[PDB]
Amino acid sequence: GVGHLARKGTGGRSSVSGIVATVFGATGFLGRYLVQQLAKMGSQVLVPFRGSEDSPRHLKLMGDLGQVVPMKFDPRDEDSIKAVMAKANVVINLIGREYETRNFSFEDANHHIAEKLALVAKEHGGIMRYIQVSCLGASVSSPSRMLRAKAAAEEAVLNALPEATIMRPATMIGTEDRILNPWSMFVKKYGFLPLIGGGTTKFQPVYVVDVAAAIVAALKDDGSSMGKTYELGGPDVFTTHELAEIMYDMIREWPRYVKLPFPIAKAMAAPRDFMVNKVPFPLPSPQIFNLDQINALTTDTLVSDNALKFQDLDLVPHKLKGYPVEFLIQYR
Amino acid sequence: MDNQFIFKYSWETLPKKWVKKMERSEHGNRFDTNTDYLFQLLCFLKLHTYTRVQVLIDICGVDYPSRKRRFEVVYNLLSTRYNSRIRVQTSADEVTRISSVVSLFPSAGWWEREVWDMFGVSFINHPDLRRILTDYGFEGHPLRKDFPLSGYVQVRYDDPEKRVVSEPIEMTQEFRYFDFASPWE
Amino acid sequence: KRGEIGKVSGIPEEHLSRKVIIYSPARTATQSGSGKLGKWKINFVSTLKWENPLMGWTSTGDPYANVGDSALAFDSEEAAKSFAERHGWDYKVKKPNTPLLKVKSYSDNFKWKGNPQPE
Amino acid sequence: RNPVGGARVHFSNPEDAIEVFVDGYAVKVPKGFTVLQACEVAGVDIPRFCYHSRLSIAGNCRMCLVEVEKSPKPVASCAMPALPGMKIKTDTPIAKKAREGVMEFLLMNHPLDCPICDQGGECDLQDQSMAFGSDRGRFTEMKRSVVDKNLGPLVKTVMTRCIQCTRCVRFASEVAGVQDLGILGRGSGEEIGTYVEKLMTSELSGNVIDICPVGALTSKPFAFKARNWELKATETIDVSDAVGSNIRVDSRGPEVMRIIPRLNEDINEEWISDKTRFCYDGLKRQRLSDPMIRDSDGRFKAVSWRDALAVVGDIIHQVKPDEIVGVAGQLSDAESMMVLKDFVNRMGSDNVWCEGTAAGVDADLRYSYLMNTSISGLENADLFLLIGTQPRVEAAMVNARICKTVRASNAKVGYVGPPAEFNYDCKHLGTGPDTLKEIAEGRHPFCTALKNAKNPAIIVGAGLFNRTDKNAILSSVESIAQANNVVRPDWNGLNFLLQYAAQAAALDLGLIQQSAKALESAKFVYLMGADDVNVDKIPKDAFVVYQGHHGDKAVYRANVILPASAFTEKEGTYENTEGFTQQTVPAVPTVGDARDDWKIVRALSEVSGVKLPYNSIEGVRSRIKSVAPNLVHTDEREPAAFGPSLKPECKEAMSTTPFQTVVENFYMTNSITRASKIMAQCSAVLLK
Amino acid sequence: RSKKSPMELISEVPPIKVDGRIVACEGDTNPALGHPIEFICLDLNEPAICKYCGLRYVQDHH
Amino acid sequence: IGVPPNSANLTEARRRVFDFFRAACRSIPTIMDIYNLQDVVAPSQLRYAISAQIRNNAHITDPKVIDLLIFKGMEELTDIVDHAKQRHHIIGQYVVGGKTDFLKNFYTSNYF
Ligand SMILES: NC(=O)C1=CN([C@@H]2O[C@H](COP(=O)(O)OP(=O)(O)OC[C@H]3O[C@@H](n4cnc5c(N)ncnc54)[C@H](OP(=O)(O)O)[C@@H]3O)[C@@H](O)[C@H]2O)C=CC1
Ligand SMILES: CCCCCCCCCCCC(=O)SCCNC(=O)CCNC(=O)[C@H](O)C(C)(C)COP(=O)(O)O
Ligand code: SF4
Ligand code: SF4
Ligand code: FES
Ligand SMILES: [Zn+2]
Repeated sequence: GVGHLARKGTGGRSSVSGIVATVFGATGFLGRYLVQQLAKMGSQVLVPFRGSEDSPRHLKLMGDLGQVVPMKFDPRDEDSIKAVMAKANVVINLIGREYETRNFSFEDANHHIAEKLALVAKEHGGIMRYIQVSCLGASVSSPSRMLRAKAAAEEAVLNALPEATIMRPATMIGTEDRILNPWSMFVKKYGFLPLIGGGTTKFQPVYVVDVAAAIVAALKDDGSSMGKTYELGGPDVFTTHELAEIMYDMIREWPRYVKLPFPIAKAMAAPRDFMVNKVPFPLPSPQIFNLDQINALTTDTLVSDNALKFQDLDLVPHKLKGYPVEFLIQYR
Repeated sequence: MDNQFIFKYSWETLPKKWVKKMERSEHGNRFDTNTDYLFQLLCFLKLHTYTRVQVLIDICGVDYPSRKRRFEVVYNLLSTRYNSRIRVQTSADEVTRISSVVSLFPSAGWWEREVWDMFGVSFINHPDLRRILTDYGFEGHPLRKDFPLSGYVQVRYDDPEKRVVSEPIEMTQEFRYFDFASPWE
Repeated sequence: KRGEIGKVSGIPEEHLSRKVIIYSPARTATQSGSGKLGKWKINFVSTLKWENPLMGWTSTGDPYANVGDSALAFDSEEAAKSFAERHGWDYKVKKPNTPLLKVKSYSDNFKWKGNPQPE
Repeated sequence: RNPVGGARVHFSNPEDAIEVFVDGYAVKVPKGFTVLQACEVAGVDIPRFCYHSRLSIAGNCRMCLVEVEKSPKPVASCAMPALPGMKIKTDTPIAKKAREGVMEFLLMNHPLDCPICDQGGECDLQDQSMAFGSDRGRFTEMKRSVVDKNLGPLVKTVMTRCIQCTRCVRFASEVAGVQDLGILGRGSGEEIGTYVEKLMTSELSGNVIDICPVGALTSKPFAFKARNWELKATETIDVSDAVGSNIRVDSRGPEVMRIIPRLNEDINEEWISDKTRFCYDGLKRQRLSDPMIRDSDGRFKAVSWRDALAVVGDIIHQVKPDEIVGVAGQLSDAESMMVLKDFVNRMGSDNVWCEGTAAGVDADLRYSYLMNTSISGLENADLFLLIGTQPRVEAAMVNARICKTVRASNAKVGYVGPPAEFNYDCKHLGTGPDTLKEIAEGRHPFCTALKNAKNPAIIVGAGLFNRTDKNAILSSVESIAQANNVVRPDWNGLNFLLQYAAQAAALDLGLIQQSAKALESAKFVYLMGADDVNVDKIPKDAFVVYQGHHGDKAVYRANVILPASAFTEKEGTYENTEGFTQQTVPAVPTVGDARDDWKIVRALSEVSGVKLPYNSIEGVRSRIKSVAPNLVHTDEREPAAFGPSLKPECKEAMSTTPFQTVVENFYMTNSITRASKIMAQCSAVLLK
Repeated sequence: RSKKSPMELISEVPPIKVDGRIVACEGDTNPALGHPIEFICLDLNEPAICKYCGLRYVQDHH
Repeated sequence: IGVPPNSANLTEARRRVFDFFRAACRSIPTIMDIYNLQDVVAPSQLRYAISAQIRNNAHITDPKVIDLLIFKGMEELTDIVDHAKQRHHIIGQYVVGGKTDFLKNFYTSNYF
């Protein structure tokens, strides 16, 4: 699958790599880093967005001039997706949602959109590399509804395009993550950090920059990545307790844990589940008490011992104890 | 008072071992002296009754890469009492420390700091000799002839790093040098 | 090479190990004037340029892209050699090619061919 | 003070040296110099329009008028001989008033088209008008005009800007040797032209663009492309032929705009050929830029460097050591040839050679493949014997200097070879080997002139080396050289003229073919830019690797394509026909993912499990120093050491087949010109 | 008529008839608002083109 | 205070080098507080960094060049003592840190 890169510079901002990528859902957490690392090599990035035109505003700084071109699109409409995908030798999918909106359910936002993006790339032959980003715990048997949709999108993408790599990272940590920041916000607002499982479940936090660099390396491979499913995980197997301890270490506050068994937190997150319908379609999104996340935090999520990892791409993840979590000094 | 009078007076009154080059013209009466006699000459020219030069207009450096003593330091002086201007020049290379005149002229401090920033010439007994114009942590002296016009580093905002960062320079359109020199000059 | 001035100058270490050519540019073939001669220049061999894929402009990432042509000029070979020696640049010197004044006279246009030889 | 432009005055004797006062300064000049030359020695540069140091004197423009004490009227310094005790004055009011008079006359019928003139920022007329001219024009009447005429696909002609200096006519009559241009008419209506509709067919015809001081004669391919101030000038050399002319490559960014000559009194002498001048067009067409390997169906897919090197290194280990053949190209530099020779030698093979003269030539003594008489030394010869060579198409500058010697010293030229066209008078002695036997035995009328010549010059061609009777011919030539004295301690006359830029370096480095039937019994052929070889000889089972910068017939048969950089993109050493080593300077960046030849060969060595001690360009030159130590001592005039006496006696028999022509199309010789667009319209209308 | 390039537009203007052997082209009715004066020799059969304007001039009678 | 007069021998240059090194070492506690370097770097790794810079600049034998180097180092130290430079700058300069080199460079680009 060689032919998707042609270096025409010094590998700087004004250099020219022969990559023209369309990054769907780049206005979120991972997109802000993936687009930045794509633009640094001189790759033109098309950023399709929906809604307000201020959402992709921060991505214009990453390219030199015209390297980043935001374009409006509608997931429901199909000709818009084809229009925003025409000039693209690479397509990267980052579209996904962890809570449920009445406009877009768990299956719609995680599976159907991925199906449409894979199909449109199929008819529009010419995308040399296609990347779809699921979640590490993606499995059909997973109690969480989001993970099952991501898994189904995995088989859908692999069936619609056997050359599509599926990078499958774990919980991300960064300046704008949705795990460490809500914890600090809750601590500064209520004084205690609730534990939906008593700080027992084990998971593998990964730095978002490491995941973006992994996607970049998968793009700039020797052709081994094609039709593979990497499992991007951090170096240390933390837990909900030890990560909260690091967060208290950074935020500089005396620890105060309120243990909460799974049933009580499940019933406390239940009200939003059956109140998605109301006079307004929008409703305040969950912060730490997402029912889907609580169900996902019942089975330990670790990188498979017999699956591809960071070291199979010649990358070493950052140790999530110093620089990765230095953003927490803003609450200090 | 005049270039014809100042030249003849300074020829006689000044010690001969100080000045080694005296041009008298309409562009300006210049005195070229060794760097170890600059302070002595400028103190004499600030206190003598008939050469009351009490204003230091500016201190500039000139870069001559073809000379052994690369840098030329020029002291433009003004005498308000006699309505005359005197220019005093010295020469120094990149690793010689010339004497500072802040003791005589308090205004010499910022000009000497600018000369050190722009050319790399250090001044002995200067109360504080630090860069005054270039950015903090600037490496290199821009006003040298061997320093590239656009420099070596460039500044941009790094969103993942959440700060303004410095990167090696990479121009989208390079500076086009046009050679207009004529062979019949 | 005693590149001490290069170390106390501010040039980054990467650009202090460049290989330069000290040469005297020659007279252009389209003009007969000899005014732009006798000056020596340092050629940094800066060729890494490409094309901007937005407007076709010439982009570069080399600071010494035009210094030796715009500002850095010397009056003799010794001055340029000393400059390169103090800045720690590996240099090679190209001696200029100079014309040789031969004897030319207007009467040579009109020269006897010789007695008609029936050879 | 120093002479203008660092001009070197050669005093034959101290006795014959008159004294003149250019501006009150004592100046010593030989008897024979003119007032202009004496002023040039004294640092004063006189204005000139019609005077050229390589052309005959013709005092037309009257711009170099100076004041002489014992003269009632100003004298033309270009033509006035210098006399002892003469006091010249250049900066007097008389000389000035003369100069602003002449400039006013010259700028009277000149068209007001500086902005559209291609000589805009490089015109002698306006540069001298600013300096030595006046400020205001007194002319208001109607100007004259002339129609423009077609002189071919190379010279664009706008004759309204002609100042009638007749430098083009003098060049065509004296240097080019093709009298087709002249001054037609009388008075202000006189015009430069061919009268009849004909095109400039001389190989040195493009040099009229430079000698023209105005924009009357300009390059047609380089029309309106750019101005001179936009161009970066790189002083590089030629690789088109084995002369190695000094050129000056002008570029605007990553592409080359034009090539103009550069002064070298010993090689080209201010002139370059039409193949040199307009070869820059092919450097941007059909350029290989990506590694490519054939597919099962038979198409080239673009592949990365790592995989192509892996494929070639995997296939190189499956062939027998004597099955490996490496062929260098004509544009190859010495470092890449040394790297290729080392690589092939370590693999167990000894079949390394160059495109052209590589049939088994003995490069054992270095006088047998070099111009043992320097090119500039050909000006002292009295008789040229061109044995089976056509310098007009092979080495155009050597032909130019031969024409100079013939028209100035009245030398005699005897030619033995196939019928051809010469720009100087030549006697057709014969057309084959039998003529050499006739010359050797004697009684031939040309032998009388040969033995009655003080400095004879025999010039054998490189084409005499692919024949089966090569040793017999080289022995007959040496017998002629010995019997009729041409090789003496005070004068060496035996010369061999090469055609390719890489032949001299290849012969110095020992790149000589061992087996004649080596490319028929091969299995891995590494064509290092060698597309001038007939690929049909290569067996169909051979794995052919083509490492070059341009696509030709060798590409259609190669299995792996490794892109390379051109001569304007790398530092390489090339050796002349006379043994003079010069270096090219990079001017433009390499296009695409192409690498230097020596880098590609060394990387292939590393991938093929063969270690090469050197890893940089300086490491290669140290290795060369142990093989041909004169290829690293660049810009040195080292003469030959031994003579033809060392060669063993070789009693072969000369064949009867007449000599052949090696160059059929002068504009289609190397791969760069073969890919150029200018050389097509030049080989379609200029060749007959 | 933006589809017509300036080349096609200047290729449609009929050549100007001039009685003499030479014509001076200034480019506009007001000399100061045109291009530098250009003297064109009408001694051929094809129309003679101004190198500034692109206007073509042809000899009228002879 | 004032810039010291230019040295006359190598012994004075060595004395100035040692004085500057001692001043920089005494400046270490201030940097660990002005910038949050407490849980970042050991108080000796930086000291080793200054020692390494002094040691790889230790082939100079010209007293004037040594004095200029000391002056530039003192200027850098004074700038770092103030809040002039950004935090990551010192962490980007002051932290201590397989087939063939030629073949990797060849795979990278033609311009070595
Ligand atoms: N901890 C984490 O963040 C983890 C993330 N992942 C996966 O990584 C991917 C991206 O990471 P992240 O950046 O955190 O995801 P974000 O939710 O932070 O960003 C979501 C992106 O998807 C777009 N999007 C969401 N729903 C829709 C929709 N219905 N139609 C169109 N666009 C939509 C958003 O656009 P808008 O903002 O305009 O809606 C936004 O650009 C997601 O798929 C996520 O599941 C995997 C494991 C853990
Ligand atoms: C955060 C702090 C900011 C500032 C940090 C410092 C930044 C600048 C670092 C200093 C830069 C320099 O090169 S300034 C110091 C450079 N000067 C020298 O190296 C003198 C030559 N060296 C020698 O003479 C000997 O090797 C010697 C090493 C003395 C010992 O060995 P001995 O005695 O056996 O002889
Ligand atoms: S030849 Fe010279 S003076 Fe005449 S138009 Fe051209 S640039 Fe102007
Ligand atoms: S065409 Fe050029 S070289 Fe020839 S006579 Fe006219 S001005 Fe002179
Ligand atoms: S140069 Fe002498 S008259 Fe023209
Ligand atoms: Zn007009």
